[PDB]
Amino acid sequence: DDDDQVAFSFILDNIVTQKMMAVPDSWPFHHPVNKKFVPDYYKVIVNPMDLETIRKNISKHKYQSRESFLDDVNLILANSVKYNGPESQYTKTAQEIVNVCYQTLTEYDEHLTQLEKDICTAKEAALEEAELESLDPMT
Ligand SMILES: CN(C)C(=O)c1cccc(-c2cn(C)c(=O)c3[nH]ccc23)c1
Ligand SMILES: [Ca+2]
Repeated sequence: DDDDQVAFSFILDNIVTQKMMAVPDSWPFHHPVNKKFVPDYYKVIVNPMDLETIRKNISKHKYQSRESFLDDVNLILANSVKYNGPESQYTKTAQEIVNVCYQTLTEYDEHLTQLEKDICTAKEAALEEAELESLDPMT
């Protein structure tokens, strides 16, 4: 909710919508799998992920780092490797989603490096204030 977290999330959301979702034939990854359409999916995938869920997470500011966002991006790929196989066209398409994620992030490397540091400085200051305000039981 701070300016820096809002700017960080703004970059992640644009990478998802403008770049990752534009990969050709990426539609299997745009939304959660519906068991009515893929009956055995959740018998095999125990940690499902998709781009819409990532966008809901970005909206809630779940990610304060590239690494945490990229953990969920990578889950999409890993799940396709498990469910479809490493050589499936599903998995080739997932791989391209991940590649264009990494490539687009690199175009923002300096600014995202700074934003991650500034988010973490502000979180730490706010944590230390909240700890001190509780510890004195006066107010
Ligand atoms: C809401 N929609 C569009 C679906 O539930 C839907 C429909 C048709 C296919 C898929 C599908 C998705 N993903 C991620 C796969 O790895 C996969 N492997 C075989 C089919 C699929 C999902
Ligand atoms: Ca107090």
